[PDB]
Amino acid sequence: MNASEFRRRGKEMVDYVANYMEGIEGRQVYPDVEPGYLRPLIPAAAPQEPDTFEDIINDVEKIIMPGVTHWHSPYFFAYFPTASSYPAMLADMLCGAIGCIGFSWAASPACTELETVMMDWLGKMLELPKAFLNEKAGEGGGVIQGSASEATLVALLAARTKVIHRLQAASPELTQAAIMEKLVAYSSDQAHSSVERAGLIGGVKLKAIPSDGNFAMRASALQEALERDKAAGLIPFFMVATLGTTTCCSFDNLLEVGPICNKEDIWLHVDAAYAGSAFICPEFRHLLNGVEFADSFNFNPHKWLLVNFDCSAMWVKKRTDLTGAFLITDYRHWQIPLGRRFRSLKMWFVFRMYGVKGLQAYIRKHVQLSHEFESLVRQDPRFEICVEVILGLVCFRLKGSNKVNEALLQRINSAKKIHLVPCHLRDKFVLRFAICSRTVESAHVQRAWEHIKELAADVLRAERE
Amino acid sequence: MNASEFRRRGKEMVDYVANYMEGIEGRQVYPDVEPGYLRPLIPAAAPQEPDTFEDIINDVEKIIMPGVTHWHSPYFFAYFPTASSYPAMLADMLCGAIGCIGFSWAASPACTELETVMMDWLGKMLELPKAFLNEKAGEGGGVIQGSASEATLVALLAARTKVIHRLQAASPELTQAAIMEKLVAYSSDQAHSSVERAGLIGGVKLKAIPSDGNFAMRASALQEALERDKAAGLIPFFMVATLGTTTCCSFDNLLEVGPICNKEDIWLHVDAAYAGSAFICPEFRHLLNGVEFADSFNFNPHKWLLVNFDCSAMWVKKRTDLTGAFLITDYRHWQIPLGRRFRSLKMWFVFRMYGVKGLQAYIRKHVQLSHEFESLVRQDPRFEICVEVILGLVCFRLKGSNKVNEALLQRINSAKKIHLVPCHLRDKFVLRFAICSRTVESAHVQRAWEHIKELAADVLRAERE
Ligand SMILES: *Cc1c(COP(=O)(O)O)cnc(C)c1O
Ligand SMILES: *Cc1c(COP(=O)(O)O)cnc(C)c1O
Repeated sequence: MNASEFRRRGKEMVDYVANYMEGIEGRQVYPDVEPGYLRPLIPAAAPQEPDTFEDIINDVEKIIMPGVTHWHSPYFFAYFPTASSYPAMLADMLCGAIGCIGFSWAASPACTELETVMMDWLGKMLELPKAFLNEKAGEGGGVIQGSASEATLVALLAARTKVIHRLQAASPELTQAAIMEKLVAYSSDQAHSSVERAGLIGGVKLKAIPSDGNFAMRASALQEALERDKAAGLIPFFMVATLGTTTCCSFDNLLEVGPICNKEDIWLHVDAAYAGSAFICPEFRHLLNGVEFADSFNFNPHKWLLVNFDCSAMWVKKRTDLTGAFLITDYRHWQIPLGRRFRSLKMWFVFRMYGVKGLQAYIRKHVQLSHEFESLVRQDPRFEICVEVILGLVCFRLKGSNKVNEALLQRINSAKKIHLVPCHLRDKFVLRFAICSRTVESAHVQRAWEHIKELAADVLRAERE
Repeated sequence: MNASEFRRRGKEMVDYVANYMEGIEGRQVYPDVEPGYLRPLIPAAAPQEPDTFEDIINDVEKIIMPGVTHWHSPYFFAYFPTASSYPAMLADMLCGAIGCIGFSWAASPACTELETVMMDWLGKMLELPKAFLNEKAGEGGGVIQGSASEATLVALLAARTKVIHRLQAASPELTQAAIMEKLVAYSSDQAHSSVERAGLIGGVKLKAIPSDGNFAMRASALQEALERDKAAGLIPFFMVATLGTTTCCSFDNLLEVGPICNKEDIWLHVDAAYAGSAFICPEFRHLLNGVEFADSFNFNPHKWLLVNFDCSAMWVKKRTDLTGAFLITDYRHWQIPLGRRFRSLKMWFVFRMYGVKGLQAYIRKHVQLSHEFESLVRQDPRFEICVEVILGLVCFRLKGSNKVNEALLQRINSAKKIHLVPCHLRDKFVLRFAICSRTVESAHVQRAWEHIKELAADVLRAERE
């Protein structure tokens, strides 16, 4: 394929993408296929001679789309939003066209320099402490990571290297392994599974801090764990505090946990993968208070800031600590892989084509829609809200047994009109309602609640009986 | 931005991308900017109100392009090729449009099922042993990784988990840490830096095996290292054998190293990140002989098989060993991150729009151009070829001191007409000539050699004098 043919097919793909987005409300949000549906529908071997673009696009509609879960359907209310905007799509096309692998400054200077400036743009939009920004010769700085899960692993590896060096400085005869079986990392009992995966990769123990009634990490529970583990010979070295937990969008108390981590010499990493995008709005910035005590901070523009995956933004106070784990000219020692693509183009395009006010309006509309769903639930005494509604998530359930709530969820996902997922809060089975699609409106939320209300009546009938 | 506006701007971006590719030979391949050039040229903060698409695209030409190293210029001869094809670009546009995060089967069934079938397509194109393919209920299988560096880390973590479990089964009182300071991994002295990074992340020792006269790992050097380290109390557990080393495109001997790794219970990972694409051609498949002894095999379609980054293909013999490190319905335990995008669409589009024969012709043209450059060097007795030319890489130098070769390289990269990078073979400073661009032709290679020949005369003058 040459560029002349790409001129034709590329514009045809633009129309196909726009057609799919304009009719996405006509798609069943969750598929009806079963595992293994795809292999019988395509050949067992690659074609020796080429297929036509018409044949391929037909297969996308006939064979791929039936097995697609439409994350950007307005009726997708599962997990958390993922980003989809046309400015990011346009930058992605340019990113693949330039096609550089910026493992070094020389590999493409703009690939590294634009990223550093965009991380300062974003840091200033969130009003981060100046110690996190790279501008003005500061020792801190920011990098794009592939994911928040990778960002958490990177912070743990930097913390592990730092504590090993400190411990061996105090005791030069101490081996890295003898240190290894004493290190312990901490996170909330509401922490994302990325923390457990990072502890396993890094080869250190991980313990969960019990959350309070609001599912937040507090000073008293942390001090109680430190007292026990330090007496047992464990060495606390790393902490993941979460702002906007995956379970119920709760918030660990940084003003309490921060000073404790500092005095204990515990590397404090803040996981705000979903909630972080809201901190560009002044009415939510107070939820970030205490980040000045953190050693690293991370959130996902590819969740709630319209920058298509992959784009996770991570800042650190000391870049030298980051480079220990394997003005800013190179990002090799900031990430797990060595290669990387021109991902900052997506941030640049999104920030410029929306503006700060356009992004703020997008956040506030989603939070407003969240409170609209919460208001509907609060009008039905058969239901209860389990956690305070702050951002684009509502955790609710039928009053009574978990069995009746497991049955309501099964009916919802069986009808395949809307899609949501549950969680477990202590021993309580809880349903989640997450505002996800960029194009979701009040009408979609209202229809979703009517569907939930109807199915709950059928479920409540079947259990009394 | 709505879909109607994307219809206009998306087609405008298609024309901009096609224009850039059609005029890429008019671009200076390596930039003249210095580190820090970008920040003074764009504002210090994001715009509050949106900018226009016209303003942004103008900034791409005025401000971004001067700091771009054009990897797809025909005169880019550095490192190794990276993939850029229009079928992959078209699939990338669709990938971002579907916009699913396939961390689970339910997150989008097609995102996982197409990947498994495409890895069987690719495995059959390389004529891998059936134990690596997923088709027909085999215990093996393949996954797309973000990079070969990440693929090497994943194999090391699986090997580490497996040997820890085996050692603790034989000695139940043995701690994971006591095992940790005895584990040792191996690689060639020509190994990519990804291996050293994986050893540091995994927390294990890494030793280099001395290469032979052809810079290949051999049985005798491996047996000598095993004899020394086993006597010292180290426990060999992981080996990275390289097919197509980054330094000189040498090949470790799998027929010798494979059986040794098997009998020593050493997990054998084969790193063929660049060379692997050539193994779809029958005349090169013999270079892969011995992969039947490997526990995991990896190569990069995003290097030499026209599938735009990111796309690294990894196969394993036992998926259960892979899932230990944190029919095929989930890929969470095959990779470092949890989230992932619909990357298999790029493989599907490239394989179908080119066909196996189209990809074979692309490989053979590059190798033919490599031998054309080698032939020119072999006509000049002032130069020498240091390693046998097999694929798209030629390692050459002026006969004499390293200083005269360091000077020739500095003149080449200072003239900014072509771009290449050097290596070190033992104590010898060596220049690399890599066939990279998809659109490179004989005329480009011939002009590059004339440039090198001219600058070598100037350099040889300045040193005798
Ligand atoms: C989504 C989420 C993650 C996962 O991040 P990815 O970028 O998908 O790896 C981690 N932590 C929290 C709190 C999240 O919401
Ligand atoms: C390029 C290369 C790598 C690097 O792989 P990435 O996908 O860039 O991480 C590793 N090993 C070899 C042999 C390579 O050629």
